[PDB]
Amino acid sequence: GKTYVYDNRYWKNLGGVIKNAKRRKHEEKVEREFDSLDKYLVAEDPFCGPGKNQKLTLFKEIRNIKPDTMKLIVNWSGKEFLRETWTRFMEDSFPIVNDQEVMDVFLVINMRSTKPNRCFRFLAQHALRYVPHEIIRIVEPSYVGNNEYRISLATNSFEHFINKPIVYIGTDSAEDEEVLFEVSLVFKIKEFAPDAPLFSGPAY
Amino acid sequence: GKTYVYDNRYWKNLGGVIKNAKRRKHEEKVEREFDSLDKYLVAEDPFCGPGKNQKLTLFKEIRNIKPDTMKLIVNWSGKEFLRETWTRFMEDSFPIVNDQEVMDVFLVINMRSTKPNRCFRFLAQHALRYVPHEIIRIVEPSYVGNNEYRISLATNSFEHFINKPIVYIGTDSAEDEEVLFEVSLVFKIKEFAPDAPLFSGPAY
Amino acid sequence: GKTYVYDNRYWKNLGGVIKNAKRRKHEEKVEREFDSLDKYLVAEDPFCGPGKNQKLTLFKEIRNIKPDTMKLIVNWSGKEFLRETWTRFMEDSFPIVNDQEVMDVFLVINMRSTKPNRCFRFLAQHALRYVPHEIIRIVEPSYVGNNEYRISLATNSFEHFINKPIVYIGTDSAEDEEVLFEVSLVFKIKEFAPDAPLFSGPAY
Amino acid sequence: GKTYVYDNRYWKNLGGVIKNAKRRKHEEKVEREFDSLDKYLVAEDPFCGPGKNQKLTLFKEIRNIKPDTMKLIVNWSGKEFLRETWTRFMEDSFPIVNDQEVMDVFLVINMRSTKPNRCFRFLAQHALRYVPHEIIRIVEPSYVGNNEYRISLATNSFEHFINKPIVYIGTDSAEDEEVLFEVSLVFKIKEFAPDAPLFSGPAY
Amino acid sequence: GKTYVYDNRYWKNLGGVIKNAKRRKHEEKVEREFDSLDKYLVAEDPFCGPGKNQKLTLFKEIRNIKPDTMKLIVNWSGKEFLRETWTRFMEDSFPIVNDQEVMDVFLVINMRSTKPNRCFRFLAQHALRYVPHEIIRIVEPSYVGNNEYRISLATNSFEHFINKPIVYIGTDSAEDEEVLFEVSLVFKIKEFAPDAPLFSGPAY
Amino acid sequence: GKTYVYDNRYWKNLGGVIKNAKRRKHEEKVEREFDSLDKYLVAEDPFCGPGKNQKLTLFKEIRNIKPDTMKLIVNWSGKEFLRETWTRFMEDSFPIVNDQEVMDVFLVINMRSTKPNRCFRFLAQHALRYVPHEIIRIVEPSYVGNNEYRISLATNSFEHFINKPIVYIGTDSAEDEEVLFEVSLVFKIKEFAPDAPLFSGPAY
Amino acid sequence: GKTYVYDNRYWKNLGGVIKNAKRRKHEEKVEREFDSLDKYLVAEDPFCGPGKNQKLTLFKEIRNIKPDTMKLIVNWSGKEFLRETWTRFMEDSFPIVNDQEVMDVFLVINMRSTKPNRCFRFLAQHALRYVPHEIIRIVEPSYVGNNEYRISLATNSFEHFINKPIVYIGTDSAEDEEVLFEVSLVFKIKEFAPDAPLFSGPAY
Amino acid sequence: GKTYVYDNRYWKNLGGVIKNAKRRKHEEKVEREFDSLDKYLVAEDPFCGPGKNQKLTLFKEIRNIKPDTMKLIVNWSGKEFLRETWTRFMEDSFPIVNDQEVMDVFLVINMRSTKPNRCFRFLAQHALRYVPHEIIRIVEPSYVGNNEYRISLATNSFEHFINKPIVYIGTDSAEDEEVLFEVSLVFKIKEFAPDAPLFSGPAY
Amino acid sequence: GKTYVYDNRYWKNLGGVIKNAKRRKHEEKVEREFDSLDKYLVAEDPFCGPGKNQKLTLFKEIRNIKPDTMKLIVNWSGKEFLRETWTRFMEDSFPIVNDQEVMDVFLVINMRSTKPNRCFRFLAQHALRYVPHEIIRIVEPSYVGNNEYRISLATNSFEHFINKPIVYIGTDSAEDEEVLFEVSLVFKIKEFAPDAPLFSGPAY
Amino acid sequence: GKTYVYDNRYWKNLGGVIKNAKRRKHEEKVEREFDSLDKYLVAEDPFCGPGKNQKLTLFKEIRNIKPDTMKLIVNWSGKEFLRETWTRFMEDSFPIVNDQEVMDVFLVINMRSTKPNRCFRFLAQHALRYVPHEIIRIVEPSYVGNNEYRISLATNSFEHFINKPIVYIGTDSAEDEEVLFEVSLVFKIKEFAPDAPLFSGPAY
Repeated sequence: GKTYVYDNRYWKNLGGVIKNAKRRKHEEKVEREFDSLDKYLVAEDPFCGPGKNQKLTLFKEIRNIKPDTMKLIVNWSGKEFLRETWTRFMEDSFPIVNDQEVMDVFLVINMRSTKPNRCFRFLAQHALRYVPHEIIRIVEPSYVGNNEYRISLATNSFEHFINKPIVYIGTDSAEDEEVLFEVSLVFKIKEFAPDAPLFSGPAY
Repeated sequence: GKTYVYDNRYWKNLGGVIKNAKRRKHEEKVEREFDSLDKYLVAEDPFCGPGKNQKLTLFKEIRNIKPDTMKLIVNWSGKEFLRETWTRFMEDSFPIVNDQEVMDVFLVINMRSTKPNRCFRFLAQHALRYVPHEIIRIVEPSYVGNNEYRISLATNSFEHFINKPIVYIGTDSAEDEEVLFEVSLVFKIKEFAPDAPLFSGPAY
Repeated sequence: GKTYVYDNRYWKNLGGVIKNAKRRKHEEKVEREFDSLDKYLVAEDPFCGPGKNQKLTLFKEIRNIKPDTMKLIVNWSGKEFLRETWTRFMEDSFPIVNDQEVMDVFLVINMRSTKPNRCFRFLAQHALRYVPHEIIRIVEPSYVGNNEYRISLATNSFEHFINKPIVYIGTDSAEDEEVLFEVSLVFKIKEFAPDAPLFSGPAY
Repeated sequence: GKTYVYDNRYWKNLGGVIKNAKRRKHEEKVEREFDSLDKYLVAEDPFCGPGKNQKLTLFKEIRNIKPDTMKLIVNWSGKEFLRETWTRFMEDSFPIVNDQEVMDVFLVINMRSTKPNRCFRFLAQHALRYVPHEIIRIVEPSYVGNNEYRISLATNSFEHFINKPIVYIGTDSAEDEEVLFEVSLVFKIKEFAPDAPLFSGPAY
Repeated sequence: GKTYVYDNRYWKNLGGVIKNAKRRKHEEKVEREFDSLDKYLVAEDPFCGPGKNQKLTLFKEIRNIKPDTMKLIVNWSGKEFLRETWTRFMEDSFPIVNDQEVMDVFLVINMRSTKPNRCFRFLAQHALRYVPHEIIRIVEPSYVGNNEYRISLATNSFEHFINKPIVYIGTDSAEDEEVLFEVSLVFKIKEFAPDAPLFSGPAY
Repeated sequence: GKTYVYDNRYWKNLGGVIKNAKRRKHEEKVEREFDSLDKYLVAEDPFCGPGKNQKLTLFKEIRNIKPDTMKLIVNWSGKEFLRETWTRFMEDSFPIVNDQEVMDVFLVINMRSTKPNRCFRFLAQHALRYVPHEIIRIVEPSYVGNNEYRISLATNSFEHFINKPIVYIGTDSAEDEEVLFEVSLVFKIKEFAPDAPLFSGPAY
Repeated sequence: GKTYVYDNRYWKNLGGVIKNAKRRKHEEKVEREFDSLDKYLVAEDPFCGPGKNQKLTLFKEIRNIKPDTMKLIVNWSGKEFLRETWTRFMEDSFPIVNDQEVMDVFLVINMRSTKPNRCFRFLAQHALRYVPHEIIRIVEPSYVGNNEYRISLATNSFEHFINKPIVYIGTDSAEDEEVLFEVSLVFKIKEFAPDAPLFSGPAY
Repeated sequence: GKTYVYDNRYWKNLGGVIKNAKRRKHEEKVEREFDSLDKYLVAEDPFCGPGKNQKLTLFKEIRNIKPDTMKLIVNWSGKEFLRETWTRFMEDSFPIVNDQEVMDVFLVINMRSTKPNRCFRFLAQHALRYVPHEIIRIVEPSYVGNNEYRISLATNSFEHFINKPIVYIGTDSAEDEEVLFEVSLVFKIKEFAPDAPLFSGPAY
Repeated sequence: GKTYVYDNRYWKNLGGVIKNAKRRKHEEKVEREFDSLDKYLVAEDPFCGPGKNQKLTLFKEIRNIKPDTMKLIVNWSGKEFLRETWTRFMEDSFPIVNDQEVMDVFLVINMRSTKPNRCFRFLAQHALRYVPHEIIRIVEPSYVGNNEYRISLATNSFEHFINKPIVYIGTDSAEDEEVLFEVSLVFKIKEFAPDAPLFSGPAY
Repeated sequence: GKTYVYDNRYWKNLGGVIKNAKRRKHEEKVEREFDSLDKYLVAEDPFCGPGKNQKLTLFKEIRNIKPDTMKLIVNWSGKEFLRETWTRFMEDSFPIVNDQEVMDVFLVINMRSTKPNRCFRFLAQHALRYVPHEIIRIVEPSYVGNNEYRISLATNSFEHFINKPIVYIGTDSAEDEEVLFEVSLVFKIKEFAPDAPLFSGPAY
């Protein structure tokens, strides 16, 4: 909306005028509700939150899950979990260019039905520890939101790094369900890249 | 609302979070209405609008007004209107310090009942011209908004300036009403004061 | 609602009581919106506004208008416009009884389709000036609100008065439209009739 | 909102214009509801109603009230009730200056817990009559609105005046409650004071 | 909603948090309406109000009522009304155990159609007085709310008690209606039962 | 929605039927509000209104504006304003093909910050007149709607045409602001182009 | 709302301007609902639908109907139904002027209580066929909407035409009801009247 | 929304949490309304309903229709209607590959004005029968929804098939209207195509 | 809602049809709000969340709490806290059948007034550590939601297990309050029970 | 609202009566939504939460921040961070009177523009660890809520205490911004002050 002048008389667009007056009528009762809600905090979703996301997809797996049960998705020994974590991270990352901090590593389980027209929810339980059972019964599980369960797990060579998370998935289905799993390690990276360019040798 | 950090996890106040989400739900349908209203303009009230207000109060007057009639409020000759305008303006204004433009001069009629507990509206009619009638009948008058009728009227000595507005007021009352009038000239002044200070002599 | 008295106890009608309490709940947020809207002004429609209306109907005319064009409605010379204005005004007005002021003269064009079941809008353009074109093309016209275009045009004998407005009308139609026009001069009269009676001769 | 005049064109404030139009849209369906409610009456609260209030505070009293019971608050004989009424009224009132009518006398019981953080309601029962019981059981009592029970009770010397209300209070509490009582006589006075001044002797 | 503690961080249930914030947004405009309504009073329904209800059913009666008329329901002489009142009250009440006050006696008329699928309202009129007419015409009657008309009527032997209310009922029906009546005396009793037990003789 | 016929029975689409019935429920209370609003008028925005727009961009300019001050944007003498107006208009327009009327000429000032992330409003004042001050103090300015101030300013050779508007701009900022200005003359042209084609010579 | 012109400035009525802007805000979400409802059809009421209505009233009848039963309303043999249909139709219709088609014939039963102040609904059942029972019990009847049951029944002399519908009505009443019946044949006529006048002999 | 795990604590997205809680507040009162509406049925639009649509466009036609009249659109004899139906169907359909059922044949009349800017509705009447009148008067017609009237009409060679619908269209216009018609036969086909492929000869 | 077929015409229940159309009108603006809220997370209540609840009730205790103070609820030494935790857990749990993980142990304080009709809130403070004070003053306490404060505390014999939490509770009351406490250890158990049955010896 | 008694009839204020009835109409659907929201928890803001706040302001600092970059705010070595923490805490705190627990220490960064009329948001990133870069590029930062970033950092002499947090701040601005920083350590103190007075020596 603009300002017009016609012989020392000032003129404004009608829309802008009605908008400004309605903005005074609309603008503190909601602010009182928000001010009381401000005494409390919510955590930011890590994948939408600060730091880079780095999804290292480890494998795919298929399991046929019986009703009221859960099947073991991953059974690595501590050394194998560390070998896979180090190897996949370093192979993907190299060269590690800047000073960086690994904020967290999430063991992410993506799950989907191998068959269409199926209506059920996913149930999960993990343990951060020993040979676990392949099949367990469902007891007060975690109800998976959508198709993803995200577990926070909190060098030169793998040997120098050396010098285990387990997950069960079931469904609330009354029939056997064939489920396709995709297991990944999602690293949260805080990169400290200087405001300095890359020069071809020699510099200057 | 602030940002908290607890072991690489980010936290925001609940109120601010709900406010931002509701701000997305609330924010274009009203903008469509305003965009069509923007094809038209409204004039700014001059007394609330640009330029200074300078109210030169001329006189007070009392008239007893009969139903269906209007009484003449001011009967100056052209020369007397000019004498009063020049004299009151210059006496009040002097010294006229800066380059200025008289944007307009309003002949303002403020009116009120001399008696309380009276419920009626004011009716007005003016002419920019001859000896007018003292009392006229009411014919398609202007209905005064509140108690004020504001008429836009569009040197060294008064003689150098030389080298008339009339107003009628009535009421919609069914009984005689005694009305107190206050007549003023409200000048709209556009002042062009330089960004320069006032120094005592000699300057610098 | 009335007031009853039963043995020093006072009684009021239930409706009036609920109305007064709801009047306190209903009565300032809207006033804030109106107070901001009060910084701006709107003009009063002249025909609904102060002063008398005097519609001097001049003529009727029929034109067949082609799509994307406008036809000239009136082609009087300056002298003919003045002859018609003076003659129609004085013939209708005489005797002019009181002191009066011609506030304005509107050249009013009333237009209608000569055929029913037609759905289109009227388009107009005027000039206050030379022989104009009979037919022009439509270029950024004025969209007529309803069926009327109202143009503000801002003595003893016609000779003593001596001692031109042109109008084009088109439609937004995709077919030829036959339009009936009624052209009038609407005078806005500010009458100053004294509060004095008419007496048969001799007075008193 | 005012009325401006610019070259025979009339102008009004936008807010006032929108307010008047919305006042036509808002203003009879509610009036139909109120008109039916007007077939019935409500009594005016006497303390908020006509006539003066004159609160003669008689005494304070503390009682420990057991659950499901009520304790007697006042046990005056008829003569003592009359002695206290006459004495307190005349001592406070003298000189009785004008012609006046005692519209009513209310025996008012104000009650409060002597302890904070107590949540219960007060229960009451009176009799207008004999030695009453000190403690009664609660049977269909009056539930006291807030902390006050107000009972309408409908000369030269006390002897010339000669020539009883009882009250029980309990609570809906499940524990013993210690209650502080304040008992008063609230007179409703209709004063007939002439429109005549007070002069020092001699008058005129 | 509870309070959780996790490593010096405090946690509250989300529902309780949203409820408390909305309680601040919801909580004084309605209180302004209620505060004005508080200048007036309403009477408590006596049967729902303080004191015991004691319904002494006297008789049943059937009358065939013609349109625009009312039939006399009860025609006792003053002595018979008193005999029936005393006898029914004392027979039902004995033994009268405690000090009690008869707050009021209501003559209650319960009425119903002896036939189903009838749609009409009941009309009533009483007199507190002589042999009344059996059949009267309807003139500005009381419109009975539902099926009940409740009239407030404001010892050792009946002889010692010695040492009349009449009622008409009609309908707004355009046909004859057969109506079954049930007439009762509803006593409102204020019982003053001491907080003292009943002991078998001898006490203590 | 269509019309079906099945054995002399007529059928219509359910949506159209519900739409027509809801159109009767929705369609006069709002019309009462609009009818009262129709006693007043609004001006059409000239750039969105009738007649062609012809923006002759004159120059760009940069000024660093101090808080509480305004800088002079244009300082042409009367002859230079006329030279620039005539030259830019004729150079752009030639050949002027049809009979046309210059409805108005707007001196348009477009303004923007040369720096991003600045939050302030523009303030303006003009004069239609002498050497004005370069820098003035802000006194009751016009608050610019958005980034544009539009001033209505109300032949063979420039010599034959012969035979000034000034503008100040400031900001409501508390710091110095560097502002880029674009100054243009926006002509409003009423073109009277005949419904006649352009033919190559010779015609017919 | 009209269009005013004041010195090349265009003006429109405020009401029309606000109405057009609100028409943009109000006008597709409801259209989505109607578009889905348009996948389905509703039949037009035949009496409100195409073709003429011709109500041939046959007779009146009174029946006293017992609760939970229905009484036979019409007991014509096939020949009597045809005699009455042909005779009433031809007597009323003659002369049959144009080519016409009998779209349908409805056997219409209008029913009302002979007594006022009765509240019940009508129940119906028909058969298109033998001597039916006079009185049947009610078994899953048709609940009559209001007071009408409308049954679609799908020449020179009656003999040339030659060369039966039965109806039961009951009520949901718990008492005997006396019902007045009006039985009619409502013909739906599709008239094919040419666009040709009626001339007195001889034509032309 | 997903599920996060941080040191045996479970976490869900705030949006999903608020959505699930609001889904409990929103979800039976509307179901009660729908349950009562479920006692009734609506027919599916046949062109949007089951079975294939096969539009065999027969011809175009133009008629000038006088006010209050209808013109005959199609005048085929029974044999010509059958010849055109058989020929157009078989020519378009051949080869008829599968077992199929002709569910219905609709005689569809599409109508439009040959001129723009016309505002009127279409009126229709058909007969399933003789030489009809070319022009009839309008008597209780069918009001066409939009521009389409759809009439349900309920072998080796045409001779083997052997071994009539008429339609009138008018308008509600007060002037003559020139209307363009498009007449088609829309077949509703229920195709029974086996789940078997098409093989080139020889199969297998 | 079902599907009916009547002579190749398809029919659906009216309720289902209106429900489906309203489902299109109701179903994305709320989803935008939820999508922004999904950038944040909320923790699941542990007692309503995954894993079993095991409430080991330790003791009951009564304390009389003075205003503005808190009393120590539990004063075990580190060894006594461990003895009680181990003993109560193992006595209740044995036999521990499956592989299980103690997700957390909550020290739960349930508190209630020993007296009814008391209105106050509970205040709490704990320390995870030394002989604490029996009575402390209230300084920025935790306001207990309802009546429960839940503190997360984060083998063969007790000796093998070997080879302290303190809590204060106060009230916001202005009087001394006698409070009954119930102290428990609520274990969160993640049970890994195989999908294997229990067999009587010998198995198979 | 109170309780009045007039001749055994009970009376209550109209407002209180309407309020109680509306309280029954208003009071469980919202409780269902809150009950589902109660399955989840929110953390209390620590500065608004339990325990004392103790803001030890360390220093002020000014940085000119380039777009898309962040500047290092604090570069203390581990020993300097500990020296400053210990010294500022002990100097302010002494004498430490009661048994107290340091619940947490927040490194708080308050930031503001040194210039007014700037519109941008603050971006932050920290590390809890080595010489960091002075200037880094912005990569998935934390968006600061308002002007504060609050980092939880989770004796006799400083030597006895002995026997590092880094922060970067940038803006989302497209220009260089000069930012004033205020860095503080906010301690959360849980004070255990006994309910015991301070006596002058000797006590008692």
